Amino acid sequence: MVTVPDKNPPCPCCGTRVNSVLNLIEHLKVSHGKRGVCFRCAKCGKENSNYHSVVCHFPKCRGPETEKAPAGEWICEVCNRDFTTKIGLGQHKRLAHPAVRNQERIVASQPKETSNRGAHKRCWTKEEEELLIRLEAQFEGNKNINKLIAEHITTKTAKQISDKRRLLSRKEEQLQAYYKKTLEERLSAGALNTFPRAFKQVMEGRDIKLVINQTAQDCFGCLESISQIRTATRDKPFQKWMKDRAIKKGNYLRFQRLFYLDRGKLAKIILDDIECLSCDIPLSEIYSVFKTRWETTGSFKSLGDFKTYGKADNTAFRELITAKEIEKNVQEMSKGSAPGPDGITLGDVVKMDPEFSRTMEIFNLWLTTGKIPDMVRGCRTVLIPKSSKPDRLKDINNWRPITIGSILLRLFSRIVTARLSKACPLNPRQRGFIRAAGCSENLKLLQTIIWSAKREHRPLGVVFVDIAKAFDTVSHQHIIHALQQREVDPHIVGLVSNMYENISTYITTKRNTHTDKIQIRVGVKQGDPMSPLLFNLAMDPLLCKLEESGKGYHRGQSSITAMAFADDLVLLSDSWENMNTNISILETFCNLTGLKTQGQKCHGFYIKPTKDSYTINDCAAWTINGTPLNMIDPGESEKYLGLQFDPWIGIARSGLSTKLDFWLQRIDQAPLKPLQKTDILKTYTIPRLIYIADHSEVKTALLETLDQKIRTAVKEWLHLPPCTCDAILYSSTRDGGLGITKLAGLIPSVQARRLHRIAQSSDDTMKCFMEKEKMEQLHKKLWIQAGGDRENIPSIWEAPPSSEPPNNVSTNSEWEAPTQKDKFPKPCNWRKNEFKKWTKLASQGRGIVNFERDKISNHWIQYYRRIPHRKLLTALQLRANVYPTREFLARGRQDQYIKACRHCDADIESCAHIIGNCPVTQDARIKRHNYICELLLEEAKKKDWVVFKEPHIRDSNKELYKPDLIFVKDARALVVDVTVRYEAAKSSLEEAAAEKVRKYKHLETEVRHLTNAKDVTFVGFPLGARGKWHQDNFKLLTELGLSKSRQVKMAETFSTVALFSSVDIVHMFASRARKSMVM
DNA sequence: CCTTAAGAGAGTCATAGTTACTCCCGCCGTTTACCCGCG
DNA sequence: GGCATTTGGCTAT
RNA sequence: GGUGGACGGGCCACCCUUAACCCGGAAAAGGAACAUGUGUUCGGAAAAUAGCC
DNA sequence: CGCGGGTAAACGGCGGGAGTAACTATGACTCTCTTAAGGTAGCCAAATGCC
Ligand SMILES: Cc1cn([C@H]2C[C@H](O)[C@@H](COP(=O)(O)OP(=O)(O)OP(=O)(O)O)O2)c(=O)[nH]c1=O
Ligand SMILES: [Mg+2]
Ligand SMILES: [Zn+2]
Ligand SMILES: [Zn+2]
Ligand SMILES: [Zn+2]
Ligand SMILES: [Zn+2]
Repeated sequence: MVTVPDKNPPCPCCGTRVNSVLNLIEHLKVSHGKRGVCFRCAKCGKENSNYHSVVCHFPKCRGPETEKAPAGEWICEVCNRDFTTKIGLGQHKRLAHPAVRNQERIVASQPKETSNRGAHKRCWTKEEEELLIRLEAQFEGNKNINKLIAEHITTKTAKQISDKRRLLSRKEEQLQAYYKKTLEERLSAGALNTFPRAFKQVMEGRDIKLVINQTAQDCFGCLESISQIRTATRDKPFQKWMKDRAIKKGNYLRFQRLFYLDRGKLAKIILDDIECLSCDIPLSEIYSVFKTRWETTGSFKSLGDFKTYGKADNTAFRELITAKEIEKNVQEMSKGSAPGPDGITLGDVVKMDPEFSRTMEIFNLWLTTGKIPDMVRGCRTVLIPKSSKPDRLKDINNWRPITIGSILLRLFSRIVTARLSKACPLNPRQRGFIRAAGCSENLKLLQTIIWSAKREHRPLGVVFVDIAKAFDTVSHQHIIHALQQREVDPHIVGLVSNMYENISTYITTKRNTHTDKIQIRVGVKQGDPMSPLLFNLAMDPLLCKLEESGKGYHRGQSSITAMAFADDLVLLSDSWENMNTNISILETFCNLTGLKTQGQKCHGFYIKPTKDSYTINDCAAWTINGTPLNMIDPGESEKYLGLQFDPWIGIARSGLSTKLDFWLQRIDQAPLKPLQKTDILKTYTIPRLIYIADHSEVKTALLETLDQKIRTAVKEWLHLPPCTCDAILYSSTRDGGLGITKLAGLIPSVQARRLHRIAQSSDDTMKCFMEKEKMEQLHKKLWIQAGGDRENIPSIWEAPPSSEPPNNVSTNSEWEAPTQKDKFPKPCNWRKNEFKKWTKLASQGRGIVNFERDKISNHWIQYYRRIPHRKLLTALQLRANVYPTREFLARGRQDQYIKACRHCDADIESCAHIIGNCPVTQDARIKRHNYICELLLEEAKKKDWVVFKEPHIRDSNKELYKPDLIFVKDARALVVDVTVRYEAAKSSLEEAAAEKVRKYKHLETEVRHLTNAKDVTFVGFPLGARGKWHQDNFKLLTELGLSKSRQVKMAETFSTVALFSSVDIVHMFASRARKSMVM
C-alpha cells in the first residue's frame, strides 16, 4: 500500500527505500512477488489499483473529502444514498435497483376504492344492501309501490328509498424419367465415359443396389489405398531441484511445441483452461446411454393442421452434377476437416482426381439412382468435453456427440443440399442456417421490438422457447413427411430416406477404445451438410402456423409472431393470453411431432405499460406443458444467440472488461515468449470479443477501456515503454506493425456495416418493426466515429455496393457459379489511418514511411521463429525509436537530462548514432558491412560470376577507391558498393545509392583494365539499418541472374541481416556501457 | 564503416447533451349520493 | 531440385 | 570469500554433502503413465450449416 | 313511487411542463520515463507442389 505520490517510497515490506514508485512496484514484483499493490492518494487517501491513475489524480485532488454536503431528504431503502429530489431517488431506483423499481411500479399500478375524503355513510348496509335488491325485485308489476318498502326500511325515507332501487338498478415431368432421358442422351455421346458399363443396367434396373456398391468400392479402394501415403508422414535423482527444473522444462516443451504445431488448441488450453482430457466414463455406460437415446424411433404421429411455406421447386433437381459444381462445393467445404470412419479426407479426393471427373460420375450415378453405397452410410462419433470439472468429468452430459461422416458422403450431401435448399424456400422467419446474417437480424429485431414496446407503451410478451435435442429428436418420419408435404419430387424424397437408412456409428472415447454400432434411428445426422436444412424444413410448419394463427407483437399492419434461429425459437405477443395462444400452438406441435419442451428450460417476460413506464412480469408465469416458465425478472438476463437479454435494459452490456482482463491474465501466466503472447492475443482473444462487442452495440467508452487494457498488456509483454506509439501495435504486420486490433476503430466500423447489412436484407417483415430513423442516425454516428467521410455517408436504406460479378454471359450455371458475397462500405481503413498517424509523428516516426507496404522489409515481424526474442524486442524498439538511448530518455523532459553520447562525446545519442556514427561500434559496423558483402559475393558466385573483392583501383590523382564488390561474367563488370544506411526519410537509400554511383563513376577505363570487360555498370546497394530493403536493389539481383523467388528470399535475408546486425550493434554499445560503469 | 531535432500515451476532471424514465398538475370527462319533476 | 505459391481466426445453432 | 540452485538479476542452502523460491528479453522433460534399470505413451482427438472479421 | 333528467365531489385517463441519474461525448489538462545477459551464430519460416 504505497502513498502515491512519493519521492523515495519505502516498501510496504522489509523496508528498503526505492527511488521511484514504478521502481518500487518492480522491487515488489521481483524481490517479494506481489502483483496487487494498491496506491492511495496522499491528499484524500483515494485508493486505486492503478499507479499513474492516482498520480494524475493528485494534482487535481481537491483536498481530503471534508464536511460532506447536506444530505438530501430522500433515502434509498437498499443502499442508503441521499438525493436532492424525489425524481432523483426514483431514477436511482430505476437505474441501480431494477428489481426494486419494478415492484414499486407494480404497486403503483394497482388501483383501489379508498375514497380518502368525503365518505358519506349510507344508513343502508349489508342487511339492507341485499334486502333492497330483493324487495325491488319482489313487488314488480306494481308501479307506484314503496308503500311496503318504506315499511321495510322505515329507517330511510320515501324519495331517497326510490333513489336507492335506482342506485342499485344503475349497477409433371417425372424427374426419374428426366434423369433417365438426360443420361441416355449424354451417354449416346462420348461425354461421360468413366463408368459406361455400370450405367446401362441402371436405366432398366436389374441389380442397381450392387451397382452402387460395386462402383463405390471399385473407385474407393483407390482413394483408400492413398490414405496410407498420409499415414506414412504422420508416423511421428542427484538432487531434487533437477525434478523441478524437469517439470518446468516439460511445461515449456509442451506449450512451445503446441504453439508451432497448432497454435489453435493452445489458445484454448490457455484460455478457458479446457484440457485434453479423454472421457473416462465406462464404454458400457456411454453405449447404453447413446443406444437408448438414438436407437429409439421417434413418435411422429402426423403434422396435423400445420402446413409448409409454399410449394417445392423441382427444377433445381433436373440439371445434373457437373465437375464445376463439385469444385465449388469442395472450395466451400472446411479445409482441415477430420476424416470419417475410413480415413479419406478432402485431400485424398482432390489428389485422386484434381479435375473432378470420377467423383462427378459417381455422384451422378447415386443421384440418378436414389441410393448411396452401403460403405458410406457410416460415421464415427466422438465425445468431446464441455468443461474441465472432475465432478462433471464423471457426468454424462459434459460431452458432445460430434458425428463424423464419410467425406465423400458429406460432399454429395452438400451438393444435394444446394438443390433441396433452393427447391424448398423456408419461412422468412427462420433466420438460422439460411444465407443471411441470422444472428444479427434476430438480435436487432428483439432489441428493437423491446425498445419500441417500452417507448410506445404497448404490452409485449416474450418467451424464449427451448426445444430439447432438436436435432437428436426430430424423427426421420417427420422429415420425410415434411419433404412430401411440400410436394418435393418423390425421387429426392426417396434419396433422403435412403441417406437415412441403416446408419450406424461407434462413439470413440480414447485412442482405439471404440464402442460398437448404434443404429441411428432417430434424429438428423449431425455432421451431415443436409441436416440443418432438413431440420429447418421439419420446423417450418411451426413457424407457418405461428405466423398465420398466432397473435404476435404488432408495429403497423404486420406481426412478428415467432422469431427463429435453427432450434432456437422466441415467441412474441401483445398480451398475456395471446402469448398463451402461441404457447398452445407450440405445445400442439411438440405433442404431434415428438419434440419435447419443458417450461423449466424455457424463460420469458411480459412488459406491460403504465402511465409513466412499464412493468415486468406483473402477472402469473406462463405454463408450457404444465410446468411454469422461468420468468426473467429485472436485473436478470437470459442468453439468446450468445447475448444476455435483460428485460429491464434490453441487451445486458457486461462481461467484456472482466473477460478481457481474465484472458490477459491467463496469457501472461503461460510459458510463452513475449511475441508469442502477442500472437495468441491478437489471433485468438480479441476475435472472441468482437461478436459481443458488436451485436451488443457497445459505445466508445467500454471499447476504449478494452483497447487500453490490451495496449497495456501488450506493451508490458513486449517490454515497450508506455510512451511507445499506438501505431506499432495497431499497424498491419505488412506495414511494420504488430497487427493487434484497435477495437475503438474496428468495432464502430463493424457495427456501422452490420446496421447496413440489417437494413439491406431480404426479410420484408423484419424491415417494418425496425426504427428506420434511429438506425439511420446510429449508422451516421458510427460511420463518423469509425473515421469515415462526414459528408459521403452511404444511405443504408437505398442499396449495397459490391456487385462485381462475372456479369458477361458466364457459362457457369447457378449451381456452379461461386456464391456471391455482399461487401457493404467500410467507414475507412483504420489500419491505414493508424499508419498515417505513425508517419506524422516526428521522432518515433523517423523514416517509418519506408515500411509502408513492404513484405520483404517486414518479413521478420511475421516469421520470427529462429530469432532470440531479446533481439526481436530490440528490433521493435528500434522501429519505433523507443530504445532506451539517452536521446530517447531525454524526450520531452529535454533540458532535464543530457543527450550526449555515453561512449563518445557526440551531441545526440540517437538510435541512428549508435548504429551508424559512434566510433565505439565501428568494428561491429565493419563486420556487418563485410558480412553483407560476403552474402552478395556468395550469391553472385552461385551464378558463376567472377568477383574482385575490395579491389585496389587508382585514378590520376592516386586516389585509391575500393568498390566493395565487382561481379564479372561474360564481358560485363557490375561494380557494386554496399552501404547499410539508417533510413531517416523516404529518399534516404536512393540518396546513398546515388552517392555511391557518383563517387565511383570516375573509374571506367580503369575498371575496364582490371576486369577485362566493356560493360562497366555501377550500382549502389543501399540497405536499411532497421531492415529496409531498397526496391531498386532487385535490378542488381536481376542482373546477377537470380530467379524471382530466390530474389525475394535473398531480399528478406538481407533485410533480416541488416536489422539484426543493427540490433547487435546496439546491444554491444549498451554492454560496453554496462562493463565500463562498474569500473 | 557512417549521420546530422523533435513525445507520445495514460489517466482523471469538467461541461454539455442523451436516454429513459419520474413526478406532478390540470382538465376532462366519469362514477356516486341526493334533488327535482312526478305520473 | 530450383522455382512458385501459400499460409488464418471467432460467433450462432 | 567460493560453489550449487539449467542460464542472467535476486534470494537462498552448503562449505566437497543441496531443502525451498521470485522476476526475466532465459527456459524443447533427471516431470508423469504402460511394459524390466531401460524402450513406448503425454494426441495435431473437433463434424456440419450460415454469419462475421 | 317509479321513472327519467340534472348534480358537488373525490378520482381514473391523458396531454403537458419541468426534472434528474447514470451514461456518453468532447475538451483541457496533468502525469510517466535511468533499465539493464550475452550469445553461439548460420536465416531455417515451413509446407506443398511442379516442371
Ligand atoms: C451448439 C451446436 C448445435 N448444433 C445443432 C445440433 C444440436 O442438436 C442443436 C441444438 O441442440 P440443443 O438444443 O443445444 O440440445 P439440448 O440442449 O436440447 O440437449 P439436452 O437434452 O442436454 O438438453 O443444434 C450444431 O450443429 N453445432 C453446434 O455447435
Ligand atoms: Mg435446445
Ligand atoms: Zn522486496
Ligand atoms: Zn486525492
Ligand atoms: Zn439505492
Ligand atoms: Zn557516439
